[PDB]
Amino acid sequence: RWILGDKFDTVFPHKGSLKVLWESRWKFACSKSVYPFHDGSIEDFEPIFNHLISKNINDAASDEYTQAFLPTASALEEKAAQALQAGKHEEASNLLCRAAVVYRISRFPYVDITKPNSIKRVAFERQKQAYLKATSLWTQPIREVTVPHTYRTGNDGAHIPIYIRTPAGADQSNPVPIVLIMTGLDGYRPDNSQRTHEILARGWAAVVAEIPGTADCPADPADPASPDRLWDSVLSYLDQRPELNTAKMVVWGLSAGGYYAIRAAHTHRDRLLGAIAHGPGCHYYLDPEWLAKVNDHEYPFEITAAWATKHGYKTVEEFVAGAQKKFSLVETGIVDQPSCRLLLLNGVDDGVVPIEDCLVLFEHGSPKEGRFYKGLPHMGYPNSLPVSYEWLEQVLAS
Repeated sequence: RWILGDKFDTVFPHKGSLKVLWESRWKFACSKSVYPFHDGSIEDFEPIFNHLISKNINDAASDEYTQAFLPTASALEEKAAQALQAGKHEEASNLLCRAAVVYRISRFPYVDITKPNSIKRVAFERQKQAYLKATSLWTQPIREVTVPHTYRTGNDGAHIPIYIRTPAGADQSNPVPIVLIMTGLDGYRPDNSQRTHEILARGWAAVVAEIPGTADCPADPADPASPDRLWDSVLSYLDQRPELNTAKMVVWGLSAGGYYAIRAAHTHRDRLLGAIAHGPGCHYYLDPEWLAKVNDHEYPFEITAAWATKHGYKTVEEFVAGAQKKFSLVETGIVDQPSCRLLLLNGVDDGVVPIEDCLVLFEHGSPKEGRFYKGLPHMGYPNSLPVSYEWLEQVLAS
């Protein structure tokens, strides 16, 4: 029934097995310092996973998982403090970034927005402190701004914390183009260092914002219109920043963020030059037949429980029963209007969100742009990264 084909029915070997996840995929991702271990070091993680494997800890959602990481993170923070005392700012920055990645993996896959005392929430708070300390030592530092949510209605929160990083020389005399990153289910505002490096290297500002039902996003997760109000507040803030050119602005949605990049490409088409949706869902990812097997594929742990919470559902049963008709950009008719240029990037063999969620968008509204990677799973990494920048260069060309 799916382009994924027979692999749809494959039970992936790492399912319910942190040992297999580590030994077959994550050890190598960590070794290579690529997602989700970007900015990280194997020396920090090998001892932690050896501990988790020896204790037969498999449930990432358990406190036994999260607490295994915390002493290592603390040790790196103290090493950074010692480095900083000796005036070794580069070493201190690198150590704090390493602590941030340890916190990041400790809170994989999802900070429960309904559990403010959860150890994963504690880990995320410590990650943000360590990350801001690390990036304060950068020549072009990442600054946090709490954007007042002027467009808030109903159950929306009051505050939108975003990261902003501006290139050397960014001035009101010649305002710079903006790339706004919309983060995902397991990646939040501190998880995008290399993207900010690449954006700044091309003379652009990087802005990072979390999506509804995640991290510190104030958007009502249960209101499908809540992201529209969120981007109204964020874009209106960026409009008033003298050194940022909102006339040359592209949105970049990562994984769960892809949905929001697609949506904003339609809802905010007159305020964006372009959108990139990286491994996006928009319709078929919420199909009950797809949700029936989504936990058996390449995502490191069970995803449906996290998805239920992120979509504002009190139970997984309600999510599976109701989500598609409520949130599908196809079912709700969001796709039946024009959009700014929209680049769709994914692996054809995505088992997290179906490649059909890219393909369906060519049958609605404006022409879409796409590159889909044969035989590759969710996000199509590493192949899908370089083309992102080639496209951004074309769209933001002077």
